Amino acid sequence: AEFVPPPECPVFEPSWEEFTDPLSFIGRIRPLAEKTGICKIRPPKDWQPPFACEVKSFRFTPRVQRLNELEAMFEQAVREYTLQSFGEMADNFKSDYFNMPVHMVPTELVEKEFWRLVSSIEEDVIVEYGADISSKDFGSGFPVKDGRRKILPEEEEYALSGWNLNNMPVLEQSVKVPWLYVGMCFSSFCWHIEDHWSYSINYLHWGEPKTWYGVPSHAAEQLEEVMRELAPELFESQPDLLHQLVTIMNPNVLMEHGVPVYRTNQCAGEFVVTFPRAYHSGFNQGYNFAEAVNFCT
Ligand SMILES: Nc1cccc([C@@H](OCCN2CCCCC2)c2cc3nccc(C(=O)O)c3s2)c1
Ligand SMILES: [Mn+2]
Repeated sequence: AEFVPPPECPVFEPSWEEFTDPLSFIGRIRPLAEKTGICKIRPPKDWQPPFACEVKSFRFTPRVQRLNELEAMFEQAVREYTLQSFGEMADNFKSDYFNMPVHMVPTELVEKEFWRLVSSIEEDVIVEYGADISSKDFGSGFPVKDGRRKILPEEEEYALSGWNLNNMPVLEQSVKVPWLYVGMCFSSFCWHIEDHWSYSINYLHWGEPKTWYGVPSHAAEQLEEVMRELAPELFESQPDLLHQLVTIMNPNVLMEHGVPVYRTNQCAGEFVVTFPRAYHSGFNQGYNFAEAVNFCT
């Protein structure tokens, strides 16, 4: 039985007036978006930040991901890439896998095949993900008035924009920098919520889409119950922070157990916001570059 795509999460296309600052905007859309857990925000057409990473020196060692590791119950993350060599590897993998040019593969087919492979015992597909790359190391994808890189006049607006993830409020009231993600086809992240039940905001700088699944916070405990019922007994009793490292689950399984799930394809230039305690997971459609930070209101 092929994967059944969840219903689409809300997409907002704010006018220039509505696009003034993310905190007020998110506060206004909250009555709807908090009921879907995730939402997508498309900035105004002419809002186009230039990519500000130091591409020359950008070197990283991605983590190895075996899609079917859970159903199955010795390759190591030793390959260093540049942005360019990782992209060459990623495009070659996808075009060879589907036997067509990377841009011609329908998003629905990568989605269907991802979930098939995750549960397949007969085919072992292994991919790589440049995840947990700190923006402190090679710079943010957004221009920043840091002095490490030069900002042109046309760039300054973006260095100062409230939608530059480096300008999000990250301190919590009591008595953090953006992270970068270099994706390839089928690279993925399991179901999780954020430390402190924080919001997260996610920007796809460039590349092929990032496919998301989200669960509203009112269903958080229902998801956690389904996860405990169906998780391997050896992982059933693990603390949430550790269990979240292996909480891979087909969205249709959650949907069959009454958990509301919403999906979206995040395209280049679009934001995805996750709300407090909104479980989310996803996978990349192909070579892409994302930036994400947690924030509190
Ligand atoms: N199962 C899994 C596999 C690979 C990475 C991750 C996790 O990364 C952890 C790296 N680092 C650790 C410290 C906290 C911040 C992240 C992510 C959370 C997340 N949430 C939203 C979107 C994305 C995205 O990949 O686009 C990601 S990836 C989870
Ligand atoms: Mn997250």
